Amino acid sequence: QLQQSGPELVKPGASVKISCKASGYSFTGYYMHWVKQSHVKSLEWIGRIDPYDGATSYNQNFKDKASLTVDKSSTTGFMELHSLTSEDSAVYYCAREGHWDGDWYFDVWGAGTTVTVSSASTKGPSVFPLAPSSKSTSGGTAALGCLVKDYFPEPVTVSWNSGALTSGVHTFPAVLQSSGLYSLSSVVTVPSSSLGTQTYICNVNHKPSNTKVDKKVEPKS
Amino acid sequence: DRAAGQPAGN
Amino acid sequence: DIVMTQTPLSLSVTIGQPASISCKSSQSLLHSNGKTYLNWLQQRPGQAPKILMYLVSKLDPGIPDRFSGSGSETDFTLKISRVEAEDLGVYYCLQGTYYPFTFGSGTKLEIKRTVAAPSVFIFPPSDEQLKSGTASVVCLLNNFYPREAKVQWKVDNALQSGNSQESVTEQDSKDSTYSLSSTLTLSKADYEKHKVYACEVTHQGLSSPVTKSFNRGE
Repeated sequence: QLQQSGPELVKPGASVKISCKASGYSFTGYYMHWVKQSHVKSLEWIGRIDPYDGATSYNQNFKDKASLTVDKSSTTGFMELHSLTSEDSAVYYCAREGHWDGDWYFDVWGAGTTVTVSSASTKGPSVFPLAPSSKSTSGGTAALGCLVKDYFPEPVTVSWNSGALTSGVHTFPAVLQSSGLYSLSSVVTVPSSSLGTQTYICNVNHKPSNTKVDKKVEPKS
Repeated sequence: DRAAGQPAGN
Repeated sequence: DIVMTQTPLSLSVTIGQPASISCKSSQSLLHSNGKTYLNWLQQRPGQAPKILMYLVSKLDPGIPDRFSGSGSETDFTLKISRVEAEDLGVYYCLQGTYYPFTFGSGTKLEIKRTVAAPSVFIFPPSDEQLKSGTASVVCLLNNFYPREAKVQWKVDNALQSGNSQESVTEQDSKDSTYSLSSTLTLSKADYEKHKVYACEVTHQGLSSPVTKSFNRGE
């Protein structure tokens, strides 16, 4: 019910504007809140906005750092972050303060927007196949995958067969290489007897570099 | 018709 | 700002066993209207937070009844009567009485299950990457428990150090297992100096270490 904008790479001192599109409910009847997650053990409330009249309330820590607006015609909320520092690299959520049983709470959340503050240039990944073979068979099952190497910044999106293959997929958390670039793998287990008839394509989308790659993983001899 | 919420919003 | 303290930091619970998490506020969360604005949230890995309970004790309609909440005005507890696989993640308390909203430290819940041995796979470097001058060799450990595992790379039966990186998945939300990958990275020149590439896997679920090897060029 809430769709947020894509990941952002921002140079230090610049600004960024991220959006939160609402659908399927009365936009002006519910507060839209924003939350900052710096890491897995930190959640901070940034502020809220009343889309009816655009009234805003902010956490004192984010005044002069953030500004909330809405466009009623498109039922979208916006948050602009100003003059970013490295401490502004985080994942940003929007949430609706919904209503149930006469009480109010955050009942719908956006998927989150990753903002990375860095002066480094973006780099798209190169995608290499992890081809199945006798070296990757176990108990009648075969393992195959994609190696997504040397990209900046995070994140990269990996799907299989345009999202039709989800069972048995493991997309590993990226690692930081000594070059400062990232790499990850995505793997899936399938029947070994299926390698002649089935098609396995990993879809790699790295939005900071506008990099979209499809690699068909075929068996090695 | 208007939005309400938990008081910590201010 | 209200300070919200959570205990424990991390928790490991077997499927079907009870779980308990506590939250403490630096001031009373009872508001003038008589409502205690204390919320519990769950955040599964790679997903947004999700409100489980509001007003100390009230469940969101889509939350199973094995979750429950109790508390006073400053001390609160979230209880899971019988933990299931989907209950992994980090739990936060959020106070909504005093401006601004403040979240707790967060409590990590790991799901305990029976030992599961890894299926071990190795992937030689692709021809496409070899033309680019680098060789990445990947060793895959699939669907294992517990999380501790040791993966050693051997090149011509010589133990390797300083040229590999590993990454573990989050705990699986259905079977509570983990997966691990170890990536050995070499230049095309150094890769061509040797013939046999192997990863040796030691894990609690394996009675002896498992070796997956290949010869360069097959």
